[PDB]
Amino acid sequence: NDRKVYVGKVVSDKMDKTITVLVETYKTHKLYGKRVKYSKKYKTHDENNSAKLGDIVKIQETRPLSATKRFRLVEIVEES
Amino acid sequence: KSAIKRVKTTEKAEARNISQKSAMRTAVKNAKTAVSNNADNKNELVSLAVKLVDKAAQSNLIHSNKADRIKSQLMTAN
Amino acid sequence: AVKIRLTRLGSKRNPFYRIVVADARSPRDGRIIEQIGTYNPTSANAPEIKVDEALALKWLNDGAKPTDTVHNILSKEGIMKKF
Amino acid sequence: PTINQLVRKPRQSKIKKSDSPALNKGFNSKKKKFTDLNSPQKRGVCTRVGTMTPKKPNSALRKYARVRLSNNIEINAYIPGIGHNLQEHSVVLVRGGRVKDLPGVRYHIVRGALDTSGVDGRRQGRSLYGTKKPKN
RNA sequence: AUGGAGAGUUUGAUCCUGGCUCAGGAUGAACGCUGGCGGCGUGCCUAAUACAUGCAAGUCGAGCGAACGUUAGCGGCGGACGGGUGAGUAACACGUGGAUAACCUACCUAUAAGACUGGGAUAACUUCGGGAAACCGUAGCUAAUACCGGAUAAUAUAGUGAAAGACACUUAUAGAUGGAUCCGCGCUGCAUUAGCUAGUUGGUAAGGUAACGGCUUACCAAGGCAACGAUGCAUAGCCGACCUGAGAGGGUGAUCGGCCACACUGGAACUGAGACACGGUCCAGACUCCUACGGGAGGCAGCAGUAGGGAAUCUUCCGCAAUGGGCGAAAGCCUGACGGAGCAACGCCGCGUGAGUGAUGAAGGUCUUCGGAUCGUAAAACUCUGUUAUUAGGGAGAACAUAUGUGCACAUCUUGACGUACCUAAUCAGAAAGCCACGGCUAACUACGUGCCAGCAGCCGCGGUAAUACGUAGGUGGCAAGCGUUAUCCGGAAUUAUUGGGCGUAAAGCGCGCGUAGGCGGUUUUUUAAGUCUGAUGUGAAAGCCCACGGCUCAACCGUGGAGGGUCAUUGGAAACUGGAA
Ligand SMILES: [Mg+2]
Ligand SMILES: [Mg+2]
Ligand SMILES: [Mg+2]
Ligand SMILES: [Mg+2]
Ligand SMILES: [Mg+2]
Ligand SMILES: [Mg+2]
Ligand SMILES: [Mg+2]
Ligand SMILES: [Mg+2]
Ligand SMILES: [Mg+2]
Ligand SMILES: [Mg+2]
Repeated sequence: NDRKVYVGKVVSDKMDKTITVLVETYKTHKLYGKRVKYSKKYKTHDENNSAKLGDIVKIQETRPLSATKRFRLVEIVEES
Repeated sequence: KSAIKRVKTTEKAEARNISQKSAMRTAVKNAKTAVSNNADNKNELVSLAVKLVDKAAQSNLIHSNKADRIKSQLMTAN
Repeated sequence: AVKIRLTRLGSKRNPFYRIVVADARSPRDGRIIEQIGTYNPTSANAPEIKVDEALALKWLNDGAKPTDTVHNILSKEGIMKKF
Repeated sequence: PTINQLVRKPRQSKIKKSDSPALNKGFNSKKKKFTDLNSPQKRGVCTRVGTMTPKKPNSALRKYARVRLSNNIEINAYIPGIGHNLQEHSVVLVRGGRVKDLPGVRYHIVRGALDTSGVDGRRQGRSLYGTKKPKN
């Protein structure tokens, strides 16, 4: 039994751990069969790990501990 | 119409209970007061409150982790 | 709290029964934990005993109860004193 | 059209203009609101009778009424019959279906309906426009 | 492969786009005018409007306060589960799939164990007093598996429990059991709704909750959301399912199950493991009656009924025999949960109001030019039959223990509301009738009054004097205990076209540039593995549809094992094309 493992870029960051995580994904439309792409804006927290314009890093869901952030990982690979 | 017995059982029940719970909140009131008062109750008062949350804990009138938050809020202040 | 189902299935004017792990407060056709067989209560059946009780062996071996005077079908089985 | 402008503004079915538009709705007594019912028949009381003549390919002259239904949606309904009824302030039971060539009627009156049981001098119609005394 | 049809109508005629209307199935259906059967399923969908009236959860004293195996009141549980309706809710409420290094739980039954010492008090009881009663207090008691003090014991960083059979209660580890929160994806219409949000979005604390958290306050700050449709209004309880469809799709949500939300309307707590509680308390408000008017009462969205509004949906019914549901050791017990009869033709089917004969066969209807066909082998009047009617034995679901012999298990004695059913056996002719049409779509033709009148109408249309389209008559056609009509959905409709349409003149190309957001992309070599392809699992409950099987005199209807339960979940795996990078 494990956490989530989603990866993806960021938009920016502000003070106090506002590690928002943009995630892009594909889906079909339900009838016409076109491969439509769409995103989702997520949130997680850390110390000073990321910055604006490109901080693609995996996150992992945990107990909530916020009002919107429900991921506890900032494990970093690619950046600017 | 079985409730018309139950109208005055619970009245006697909490009518007894709120005094014991008020003495529970009063019995713990002087304890963390007393550790920051530099008083003579560095002993013999925290164990009184441990008797209060213990004797309250034996009844169902307070939940278990609540009493863990009194004990975890008092002996951990030592 | 866990019990054994004896519900009123089948065509009307012909009260049948299905045997399943039930609960004491959920109703007859209510939420079913797991199946425990059936029995032809039709009183016009020669071969009827339908309890493959290896999938019902966990019930009385983990805290069941007898059901509501179905005890003579509990008589034709024998699952007790094995422990 | 191509697919990208077809997953963007999708298909959108045709509207359904419905027959008997002056029906299906019950305006409430307490709450004083229109509703939706999809009801087969409704009551109503009558105001006029009259008869306008012209039906340009049909050319005879026939009568009509102005019933208004439960909670006052006034209407023009056509009376089937060689004879008629003799009642102002009726208790009709109206019926859908447009008698054509009269501009402004889409509704019938069922003969009988606890106000007038139709015409007495008709034998082999026997359910239309209110007859009786058959033992066929 | 067990899988799809069309017709009429624009003109003097023909093609072609385009509407319009039929032929099929449906139903929690009604209304007309005529009605006899049996086996089932189902009946305020408009007012979640108001309740005159009776009834829907009560049980128990071997623990202890009355008479001769009958009563209290303690208290022990139980009223948080059954049952009921859709008002609100476009939301993690539901449907699917996961997460608890965020968490809870007595009732049942594994263990590992205890009941030590007391003491004090109080209901009932009686007495007084006041109030048409209602509400109450005083006075003196006395209990009780009802309270409570100290004794020594895990689970906090050192800590508390026990009142019962004879010769039951409680303290921990557990299981199952029900919960609770969060997360990914899936959730109708309006752009003639484009700027929302201010504890609003983060941090540190302080608390508080079973549990983390902007859940609440103290500061610190700036955020967070959005053309991948935020906010706003309007409407709608969701789902496995049901109806339609060859399939793709489209339309529904009452039956019968899963899950919410709600109980005159609003709030907030109480006891309780568990409610912010349908048959509970407290507050404010609007209904509603009793009324010494002094204060005092209840909640039909539990069964039947009235008033209302309705197109319309009923017994002010009987019984626990069974099933489960509580309590009590155990009988017993309260149950409009449930089981049966009402009551309606409300669907679905299963039969039969007659039978072998019987010469044109008829008296009498119609056609008639009448010579003869027609109703019509119809009819008699012979010959034939019990289905309906007087009596009968009329006795399917119908079981399981508070015992004794053996060592909670076996055999052996204990329980029927509807009592019509199955039955057999004499044997009647008691109405299988009435609806609608008849010119073409689409099987069904002649006469009489009527003459653009009165009148039919799904559509084109029929009648201005001889209408097969009006109203009758006769005959014929389709029906079947009904027929037909109005109303809602799907197909026909490829008339919303992903399968499966078009834009010159028929409806349809922006007046034409430059352009961001988004959509699509030449040629080759490498690596990747998101889309792609594949297979090992966990899962999509059951009732229902699809075929097989047993049973109901076959049928309607029931039980058995399988498709088969979709986009998913985690790793194995292949790398031609689309991404992704050199
Ligand atoms: Mg023209
Ligand atoms: Mg009401
Ligand atoms: Mg209803
Ligand atoms: Mg009325
Ligand atoms: Mg016809
Ligand atoms: Mg006619
Ligand atoms: Mg076209
Ligand atoms: Mg250009
Ligand atoms: Mg570009
Ligand atoms: Mg397997």
